[PDB]
Amino acid sequence: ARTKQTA
Amino acid sequence: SMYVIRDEWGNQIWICPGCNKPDDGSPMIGCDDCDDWYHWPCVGIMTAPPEEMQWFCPKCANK
Ligand SMILES: [Mg+2]
Ligand SMILES: [Zn+2]
Ligand SMILES: [Zn+2]
Repeated sequence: ARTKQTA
Repeated sequence: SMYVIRDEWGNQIWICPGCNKPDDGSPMIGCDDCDDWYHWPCVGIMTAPPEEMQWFCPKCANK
């Protein structure tokens, strides 16, 4: 998946 | 994608269709069909999905 602003 | 607004600099801020509230700096995930972006909790996500897994939003997951 395409994710942003993860820890 | 229609859930996008701009700031004074011309930057874009995405709006989560699940809660109808803006990106607030917390983790988000993007639909692999329509490219709307959602806060993780608003689509039931606690940890990152498998990074290769396709993800689709609830509208695109309809059949
Ligand atoms: Mg942001
Ligand atoms: Zn949300
Ligand atoms: Zn979608």
